[PDB]
Amino acid sequence: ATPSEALAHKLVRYSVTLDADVSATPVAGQNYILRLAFRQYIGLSEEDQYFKYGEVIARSGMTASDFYKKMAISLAKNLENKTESTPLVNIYLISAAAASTDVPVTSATKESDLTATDYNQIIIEETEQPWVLGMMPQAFIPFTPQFLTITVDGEDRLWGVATVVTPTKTVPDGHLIADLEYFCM
Amino acid sequence: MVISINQVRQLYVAKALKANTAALTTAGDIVPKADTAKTTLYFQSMSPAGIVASDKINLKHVLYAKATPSEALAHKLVRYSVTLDADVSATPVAGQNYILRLAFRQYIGLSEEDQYFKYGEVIARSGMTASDFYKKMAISLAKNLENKTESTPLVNIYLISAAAASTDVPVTSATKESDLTATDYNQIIIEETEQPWVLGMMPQAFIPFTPQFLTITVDGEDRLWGVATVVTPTKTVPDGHLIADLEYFCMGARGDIYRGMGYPNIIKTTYLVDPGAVYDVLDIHYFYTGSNESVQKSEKTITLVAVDDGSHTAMNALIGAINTASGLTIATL
Amino acid sequence: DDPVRNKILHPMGGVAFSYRYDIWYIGTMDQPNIFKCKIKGDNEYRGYQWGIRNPFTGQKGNPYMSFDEDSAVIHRMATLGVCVLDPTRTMSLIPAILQG
Amino acid sequence: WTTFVLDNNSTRVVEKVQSRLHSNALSAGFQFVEYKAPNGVRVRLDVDPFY
Amino acid sequence: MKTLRTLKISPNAPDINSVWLYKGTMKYFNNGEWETIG
Amino acid sequence: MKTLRTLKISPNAPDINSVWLYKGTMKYFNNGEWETIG
Repeated sequence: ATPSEALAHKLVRYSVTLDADVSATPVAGQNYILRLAFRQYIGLSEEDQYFKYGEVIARSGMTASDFYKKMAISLAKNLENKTESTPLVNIYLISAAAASTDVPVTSATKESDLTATDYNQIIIEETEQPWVLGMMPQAFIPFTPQFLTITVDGEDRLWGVATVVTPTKTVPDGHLIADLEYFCM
Repeated sequence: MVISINQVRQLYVAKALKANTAALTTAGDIVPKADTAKTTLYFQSMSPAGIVASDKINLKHVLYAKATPSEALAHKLVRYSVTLDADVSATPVAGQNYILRLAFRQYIGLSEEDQYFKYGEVIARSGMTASDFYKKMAISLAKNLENKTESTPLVNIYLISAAAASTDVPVTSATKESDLTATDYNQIIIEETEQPWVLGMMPQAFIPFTPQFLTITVDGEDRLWGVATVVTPTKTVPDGHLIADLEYFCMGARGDIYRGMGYPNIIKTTYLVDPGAVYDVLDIHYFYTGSNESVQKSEKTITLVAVDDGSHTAMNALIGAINTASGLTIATL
Repeated sequence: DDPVRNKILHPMGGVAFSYRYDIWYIGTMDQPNIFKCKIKGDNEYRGYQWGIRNPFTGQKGNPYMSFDEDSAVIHRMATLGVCVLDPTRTMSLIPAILQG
Repeated sequence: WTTFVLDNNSTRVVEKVQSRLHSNALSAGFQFVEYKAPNGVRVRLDVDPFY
Repeated sequence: MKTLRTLKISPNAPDINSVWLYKGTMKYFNNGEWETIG
Repeated sequence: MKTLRTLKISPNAPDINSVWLYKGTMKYFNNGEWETIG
């Protein structure tokens, strides 16, 4: 009785921006660190937690789009390097001219590849994990992008806002019905 | 409730002023009976088990006879208005945490030494309006209060918009900031609440409070951020629950005093007061003196309760029937 | 800080008698400036006015009856006093809401 | 508390340790685990691994 | 006559006995209010 | 929340925990750069 879109898991997206109450432009001498709190890394509990980081120290005359450009390549160099045993999370950049097409950032992508200077947000989308037909079930690693405190005036405030948006990408029905017909035999 | 007595108190419920005896057929009827020479006065009233006559009032020995308008026995629920005063700041200061402490007294026990404190806190922002502060302070009060799964909260928090100025928006723990859509909220109303009541066992009581503010620092000095002013009360607690507790106590000066002690083996006392109707009261205080050595007085009182229609027609008919038969002049209310 | 007796609250929290600063002894005095006064003879009295029986004592039956009501009344009396010799030797600061 | 200055002879937020790298080798760190309010109020911590 | 031995960078008013430095201002406590220089 | 305690008169910029005074321009370290008060 299921219309086959209900059995398709929705990949969660977080749009992280600079906090407009703190500053819409990057403070110069501070460390902007984004902490990704993964919750089911290798085991199947919420007590098996893994933490990846992206650190961008700013400099003078660094606009918001150059900061979103450099944070995404700082995230992608940590999250999708050669020393990653599983696909962990997907980094994306949306420029304000398109506002619906997300520019993919990977570890091979460097700063000369990204040139549009109207980047509005960094989208961090969760990945698909490996799947064997009967040995690896379709499980996902959930996460929450977290922020550290920057010293804006003299006080320490979180530099970002992690907004959950509508999930655009859905992993289809195929890997579960194939895994169900393995079990129901 | 336990009340004091001047050696006795008798209570008779007036439901219909019959003109004479043998017209008393239903329970609650009463006739004021007296002789032609106006020496003795009594009331023949139809109890739920038959006609019963009161103790005879010697009309040379009446200390006072006065009646109560039933508006003077209703308790007013106190309202407090919480506002940001213009002397400190009429707008919320951007860095200050605004804490409003409600200081209750006569909480669960019976003394002012039993104090209870509930809180409401708002830290203001740069672009916070004074109207948006009253929306957040009322909700922050409605989370610390109105959290009782058991019963009604100790106070009710309301919001008045300046465009309305007489209709109060109710703020509950369910209420979020999306539900309050006005942009001109100017005060917070912290009203009293009627406590639970059960007949004869839990008397009618109230929990007085005081909205108290903590110091914020604006011009370098720690100033109290608000002013709590007592608005005139707009809500009343009617005369039903006090008269039903009054009949309960004063029907043990005539009937059974074991009102449910050995529980299957009891005498049931049928009461005529319903607790959901207002009642005018009429007290007649008399005494008894004996002859030649027993000159001591045995002071007594007889209480008559009559239902109120607002225009006091049942008590004024009962007073006017007494003044004809007894010759006293009780003031009609 | 007794909240039953004082009954007037401060805006800064608490009860307003708690903000009252009393220096009860300015300097050393040879004798007590403030003391209670008592009479050397026993001057607290007790009395019983009653009918047939006395529940205050437990005496069933009365040789000398006060009345015929069959009740019991207790009567007590006392005399007392306080002397403050010098009131210029106690300094007080009271909040202005307590004057009236 | 602009009234009082907080030195290192009392709080010891930087503390001298023994290392091979230097003679005057220093540590750094502190934490506040208690507050003492006026009129006898003291609040201490109990860090439960259940919360 | 009045020594202000500290200066504090904060969006909130620090204290009577310190100097309040906010973005391009240097306020201090004088005559019961905050007086900005410049 | 950042307590600056010393003011320094120098023709070039001192440490970021001190106030920079030169010839009539008070500069302090806010938002990662030296902010002139005036």
